Amino acid sequence: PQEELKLQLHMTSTISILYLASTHLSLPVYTCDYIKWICTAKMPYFQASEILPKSWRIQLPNYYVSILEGSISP
DNA sequence: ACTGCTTTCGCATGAACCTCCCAACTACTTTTCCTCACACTTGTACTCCA
Repeated sequence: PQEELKLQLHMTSTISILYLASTHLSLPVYTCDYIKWICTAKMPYFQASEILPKSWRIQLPNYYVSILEGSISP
């Protein structure tokens, strides 16, 4: 319900839904072949809030823009 | 009586204040997000004691 929805999205989600598309396609890429392509600054997991939108940034509140960049690693 | 004691007055034109706020960079909060390992049971393992 839109009344107090509290949607559960994190940067751990956008890798997890990117891992499941790899096993339905039956790919040899894994979470060792994801954490080696994100912590080596290859696909934009880290620092995503700050450089990606460039026009949609400013009206987003402070705790929401905190979650969308690559804050920690999982 | 007479002084001091006033009072108008001027060659013609050109022109020649102060407190509070918005500063600047510090620091110490806000605005709700995500991420989970913790309490008592219960079921299942391999002992038991009569």
